[PDB]
Amino acid sequence: DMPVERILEAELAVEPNDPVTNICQAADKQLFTLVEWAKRIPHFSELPLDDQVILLRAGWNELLIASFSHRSIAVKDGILLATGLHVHRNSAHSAGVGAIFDRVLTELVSKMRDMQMDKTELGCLRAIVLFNPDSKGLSNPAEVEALREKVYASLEAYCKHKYPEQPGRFAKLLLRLPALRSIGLKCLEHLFFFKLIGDTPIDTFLMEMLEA
Amino acid sequence: DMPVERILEAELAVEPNDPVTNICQAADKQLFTLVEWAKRIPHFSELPLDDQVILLRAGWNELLIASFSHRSIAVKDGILLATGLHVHRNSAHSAGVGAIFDRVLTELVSKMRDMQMDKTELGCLRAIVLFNPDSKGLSNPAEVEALREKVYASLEAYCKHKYPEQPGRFAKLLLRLPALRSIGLKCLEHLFFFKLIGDTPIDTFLMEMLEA
Amino acid sequence: KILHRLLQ
Amino acid sequence: KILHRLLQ
Ligand SMILES: Cc1c(-c2ccccc2)cccc1-c1cc(/C=C/C(=O)O)ccc1O
Ligand SMILES: Cc1c(-c2ccccc2)cccc1-c1cc(/C=C/C(=O)O)ccc1O
Repeated sequence: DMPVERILEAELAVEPNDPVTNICQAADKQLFTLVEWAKRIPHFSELPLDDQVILLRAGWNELLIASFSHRSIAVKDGILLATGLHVHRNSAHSAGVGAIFDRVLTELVSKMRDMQMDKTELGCLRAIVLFNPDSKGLSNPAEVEALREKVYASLEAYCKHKYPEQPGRFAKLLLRLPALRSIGLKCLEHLFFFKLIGDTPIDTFLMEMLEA
Repeated sequence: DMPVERILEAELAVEPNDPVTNICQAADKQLFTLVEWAKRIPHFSELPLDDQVILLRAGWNELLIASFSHRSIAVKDGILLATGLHVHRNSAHSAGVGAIFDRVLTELVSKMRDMQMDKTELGCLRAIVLFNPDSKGLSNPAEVEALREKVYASLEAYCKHKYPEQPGRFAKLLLRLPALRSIGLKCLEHLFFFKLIGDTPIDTFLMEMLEA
Repeated sequence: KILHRLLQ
Repeated sequence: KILHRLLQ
């Protein structure tokens, strides 16, 4: 069983200068909260500890991007980082990440705001991303795949019951994952651009994710 | 309306040495067939000619990857290119694209074979990718978004009727798109590696897609 | 250009 | 390492 009630509790349980430095600080800060969020996802802690590491190292980036995007539904053409800094189109452009910034807004933030994606639907999507059967090295990808199927099974039932007149809402939610996949890959590149150049301090936790 | 019968007809209507050179030759060859496939997709030709160019330039890569992956369901741990060449794990590895080759098999080809994705479900996924509302420059992304919603609306009804005992099959199909997104991005990189080095001939049509 | 002509 | 210790 995969009750959406607890996935929502996981989302509820983990909520609260230079733009580049703030980005790195926020990512490192929210990596800790991500672990506490994952622990609260049903059946995640039951998996082998090595698979938990693989799933978190494989989805931490998309998981955090989905978090601040939904968190930025209220900001007017901008992004709200975990450090409390609001990065708008001007600061992002002057920071050299104007292109990927626009993508985050047009493909994620704005799309989330238009359909009024609630925190239950957000958690289910993040739970789906967490239960990634494509992660390399998983001792039992089938079990991870089974948990994923349980997740979007509870989500679809939630959407049909919560929004009975939006039959395509369930499909619309899942169809934001491809954008999250490509956006995450691009954001990860900039993180290496930031780290590689040494221009921006990289803290321990984020540093560990950026390494082998 | 978005009848799955014609989408299947579109799939049915467009079916038929050095690995690197064969890859480039196949991609260029299938770019022409892709245009004929798109023309046969319902309502695509009705869109403005400029939006058709944007959608094809934005999804041609994923569209072709989805084609040869499903075409390679019968090949044993290998990929069948449009030129008739079978690229296996050894030839791909010796070609420097062993990593992305494994991804194609474990994330797409093998996943397609296990669930027995039929050509109707393949066409709908490719039609969904074609109707990408996230494509930049679209004069009316809402119309493209409406066509996409019509597509997966017909697909879900097809899955519920064709596979009534696989309630999660519709979601399972859409959840292969994130992999197709990342795999396409990586394949596109290798294409630039191939073109940039000049080591591999790049034909006209493929050359046009690799440029502005 | 070729993409434009093929669609027409 | 830190990820391993935080999960425990
Ligand atoms: C969001 C972002 C950017 C970025 C910021 C503005 C505009 C365009 C891109 C760049 C690098 C990393 C990140 C990034 C930040 C976070 C932090 C999120 C948070 O504050 O909770 C997580 C993952 C990331 O890839
Ligand atoms: C498939 C592929 C590779 C590749 C081939 C073997 C193993 C790993 C990667 C590399 C570059 C381009 C492509 C590529 C080929 C095609 C051609 C497909 C066809 O023959 O129909 C289309 C898009 C592509 O990105």
